[PDB]
Amino acid sequence: VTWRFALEEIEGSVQHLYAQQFREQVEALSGGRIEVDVFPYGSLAQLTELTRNGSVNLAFASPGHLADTVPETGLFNLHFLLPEEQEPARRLLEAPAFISAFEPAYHNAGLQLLGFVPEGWMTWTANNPLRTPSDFQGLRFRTMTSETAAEAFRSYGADPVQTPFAQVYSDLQLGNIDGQSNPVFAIEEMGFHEVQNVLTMARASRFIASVVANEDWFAGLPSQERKWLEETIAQLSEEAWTLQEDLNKERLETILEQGGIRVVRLTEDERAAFRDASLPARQRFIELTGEKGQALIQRATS
Ligand code: NA
Repeated sequence: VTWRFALEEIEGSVQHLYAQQFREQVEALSGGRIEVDVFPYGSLAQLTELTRNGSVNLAFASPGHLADTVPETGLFNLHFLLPEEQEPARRLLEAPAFISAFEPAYHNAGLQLLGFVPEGWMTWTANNPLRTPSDFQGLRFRTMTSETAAEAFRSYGADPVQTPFAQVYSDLQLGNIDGQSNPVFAIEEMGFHEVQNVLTMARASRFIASVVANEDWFAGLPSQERKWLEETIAQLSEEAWTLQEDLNKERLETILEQGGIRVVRLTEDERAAFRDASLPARQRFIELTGEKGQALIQRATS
């Protein structure tokens, strides 16, 4: 029996590593009664439709791919919101009360939410350091494709664009775009470090991907397999924090081998200044999600 697991990312990514672990674990628990076919990006239309349609059972879904159906995921693109420290942040994402707050929004899009997975700190690149909001003024800056994510950088005085990834390398190179944001492994993979001079680490937000399932397939499962599914996802939460820290560190060393790229970690004072200036994205987020958005912000604040 076969479970089909689609990824938004290619081989080598955090999603792929996670999925490999999910495969090995589920096959060993199930005694071969369940086999898992992993479909990385390229090997195949939209993953969220395939999951709703039942064409695949399981998929990763990031806030960008969900923003028009599940706007609450915008929470994950808000700067300085989720706890910085890894353990509180892990606790939150794992909290049944936090997951459950999202479940209805996902159901509303015909999806079963199973959990959240970290892909790493978002990292900024440009051809100058980004130490104060003032450094963003007038900059065309490429953001996640979420209204909330756009507003975050608009708050610093940037002009946010959502240029298609395949075009970003050459637009960066030509100066059509001044910088972008992504986790370090994605930057290395796309080669943006070749056409940028400064990597700024503000630790403002993390890449958080959703694991979702077909709504009826999930519900039409033996309480045993649903435990194999749910307990494994639960286990892999902790290992995911470790996989991404390591993959991102490796990719950062690879980036530095290229040369011509400077690394800047913002001081607490500099971060505090961006926090102050980030607040308006929270307002736009609330306008878009109402009372549910408010409570999510409340749960993640304390
Ligand atoms: Na450079």
